[PDB]
Amino acid sequence: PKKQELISKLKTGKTFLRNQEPEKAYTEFKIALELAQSLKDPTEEKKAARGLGASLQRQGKYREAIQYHSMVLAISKRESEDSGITEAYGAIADCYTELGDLEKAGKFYDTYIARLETD
Amino acid sequence: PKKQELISKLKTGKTFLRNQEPEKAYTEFKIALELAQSLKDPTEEKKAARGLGASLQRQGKYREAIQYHSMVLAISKRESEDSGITEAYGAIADCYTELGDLEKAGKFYDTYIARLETD
Amino acid sequence: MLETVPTIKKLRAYAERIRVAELEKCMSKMGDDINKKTTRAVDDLSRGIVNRFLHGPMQHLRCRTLSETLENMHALNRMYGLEK
Amino acid sequence: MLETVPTIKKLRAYAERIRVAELEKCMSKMGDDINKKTTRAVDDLSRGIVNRFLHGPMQHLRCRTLSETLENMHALNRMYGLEK
Repeated sequence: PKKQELISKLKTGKTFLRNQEPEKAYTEFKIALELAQSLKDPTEEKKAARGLGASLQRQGKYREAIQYHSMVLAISKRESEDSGITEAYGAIADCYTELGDLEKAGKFYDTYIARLETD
Repeated sequence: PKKQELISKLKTGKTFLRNQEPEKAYTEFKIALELAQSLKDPTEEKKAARGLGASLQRQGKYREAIQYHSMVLAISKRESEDSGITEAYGAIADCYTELGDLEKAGKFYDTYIARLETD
Repeated sequence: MLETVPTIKKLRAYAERIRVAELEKCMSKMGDDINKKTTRAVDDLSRGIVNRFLHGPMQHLRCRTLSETLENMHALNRMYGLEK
Repeated sequence: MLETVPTIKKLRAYAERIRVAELEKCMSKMGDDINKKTTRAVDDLSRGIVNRFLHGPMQHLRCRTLSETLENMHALNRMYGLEK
């Protein structure tokens, strides 16, 4: 359908990220994000959001990376679906740690530790 | 063929072991050991040997358990096939630890640590 | 306390390097047997094992005398070579 | 030294409880997709992750001042609750 393109854009972005190309990957995940939103598929929207977050951290843009990892939390709350939540919490904490806000990073780590045994 | 029965005896023994029945499991793995030997299948012979070792440890018969875990090493040497080797080394060390021979257990642990990264 | 926060980050990354490396080898060895539910299952396995392993240490890196927390940090540093 | 040997045994068993528990959940979630090579692959994954995780700590539990080795042991005891 175009769901086809969504799958492709996610896989392609994941590939560019694995090959030291976060900028190219950012472009792919960005399209996938638009596709998933236009297709109203929250599950894939969270995956697209994470890809953007990862691409941005890789580039050192931690503040912008937080904005996209936070979407995973936001989408999850709007949908009552908690996949990616644990990873999102941890990634955000990683970002704040890279930003020097160890206080806020600790708070997010704490939330993430509390989920480490649940599934 | 009867290879069919070998597969069954291994699965059955693994089931009895998971359900707090090491004696019943010992019986199954023992048949599987005979089957694998009569069928000349070293790969399954190592699996059967481990099952017996595990059943014996579960019963607290650590000295006898060592005899069967050692087979995994022996079969592997005769065949130049190293599957189960790492686990066998560790299980034997676990057994010596339960027997009080911490010196010999340490030697087997050392051999097993050295393989922990290789595959 | 704040001093153990980077160790948490570093330990996460150490764990993830291993998880990804092994997950990739696993997928390669499955060929055409990879479908959605199967792929998802193996992914959940990889992070299920890692997370349950990391829980103890990382819970113990926060909030208990501060002195033991620092020693937990030091031990992790030695054991996993976190501070190259 | 001999004093850390039981900790090694206990840590192995702790690791294995997790590995088995998660491997079993994974297999249950694959249905009819389990065949020899696929089953073997996922098994290798489970122990590949566990083993690479256990290497650092367990290498550091043997053979370096004896004092740090004991602290590595103590930290593990606290973090994983090995001495109930």
